[PDB]
Amino acid sequence: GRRKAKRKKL
Amino acid sequence: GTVNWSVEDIVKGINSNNLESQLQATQAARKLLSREKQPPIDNIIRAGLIPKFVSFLGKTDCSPIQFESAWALTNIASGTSEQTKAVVDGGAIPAFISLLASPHAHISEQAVWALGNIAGDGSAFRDLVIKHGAIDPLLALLAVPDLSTLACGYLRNLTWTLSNLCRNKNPAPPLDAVEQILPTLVRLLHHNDPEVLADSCWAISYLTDGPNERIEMVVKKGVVPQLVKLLGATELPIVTPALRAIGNIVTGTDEQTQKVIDAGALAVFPSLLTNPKTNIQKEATWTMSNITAGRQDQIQQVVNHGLVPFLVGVLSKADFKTQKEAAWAITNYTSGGTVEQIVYLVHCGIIEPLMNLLSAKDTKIIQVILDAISNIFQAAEKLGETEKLSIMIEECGGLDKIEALQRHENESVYKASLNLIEKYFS
Repeated sequence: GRRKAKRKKL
Repeated sequence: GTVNWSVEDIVKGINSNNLESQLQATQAARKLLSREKQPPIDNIIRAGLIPKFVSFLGKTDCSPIQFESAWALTNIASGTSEQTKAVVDGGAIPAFISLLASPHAHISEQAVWALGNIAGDGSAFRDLVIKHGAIDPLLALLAVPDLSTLACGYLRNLTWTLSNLCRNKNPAPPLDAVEQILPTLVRLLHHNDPEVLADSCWAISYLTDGPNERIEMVVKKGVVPQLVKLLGATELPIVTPALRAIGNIVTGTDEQTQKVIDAGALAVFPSLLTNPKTNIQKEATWTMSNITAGRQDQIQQVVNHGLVPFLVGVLSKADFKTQKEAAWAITNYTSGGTVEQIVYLVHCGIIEPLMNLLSAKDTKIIQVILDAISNIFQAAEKLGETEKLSIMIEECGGLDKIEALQRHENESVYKASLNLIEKYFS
């Protein structure tokens, strides 16, 4: 069986 | 001189009936929010300046204040979930989507950045931005004959925003949105910029993380060969998301795993399973575990590429999580492979590290190793070679470990150790 952001402008 | 303004001064300038004073105060708030040592985002929010910035976003006859308010709202929405929510509550999503079509490139780039932050907050804001209709202008910004004519930072920000639009699960991105974004993603997956490639691979990995229907949606575009090519790259920020996407794909149907194998992914794993980066080794071993959980011809292709010695080496000396993934790989191998393949796995020296790992405190890896040992014992019984493999286990000290596991806490562990002792050691 097989198993299973924000940027600031400076 | 809009440097080191006070929040009171910014409010006094924005509240004035002077457009130039408003622009000066907005640039001051931008420079204040662009600082690294704790920008007073909450102080700006409490002052009630977000609606003023959203209204400044619409002043088409004053593009400088548009750019300044867009930068300020971008840096505010880049913070916590509450701050991004405060940005969204001011009505900034449709304003930024309108600014997406601005004739000034920097204002459009700032709108792209802000929408990317808002969508990267989570699934709800991502679906809200999609509902507001950002995908159409975002993709129209990239409808060019050659992507090399666009600015580097512009293309990078667009790719990152598109990747954030494909990010997050529960709920997953809408099917129509994914189908709309996918061709542009495939086109970006062939650009020469390393950051664009890394973000496109991250987006593909986001899209392949879920049910097999999404994996098939990604695979039908034929990106697996390019994914393997980028897996063979030298930049780690490119290899990591490519490896994640390859694993997510091999978590699906055996046909998708075979599509991955046909692209030549197994040839890269000799270096992936010995990568100095711990996370790369762990993810490569997890991918190998899911490949060993496939058909017998796929296991034979793993064997043909000489990856069984690499799995043995990872089992012998690696990180504990990498060793757990390796144990899962060996268990899937022994449970799905033929008796000759299990014999070859034994000939490669799997019993000694399999035994040495039985001294771990993690129960799950113990059950996995016990299941693997059981499968090898069934193979030896089918070959009538139970005595020789029992002698092998006893010589390296594994018999003592199984006898000590006979008196273990977990039910499965002690029942297994007792089964194995009474069946093959009597």
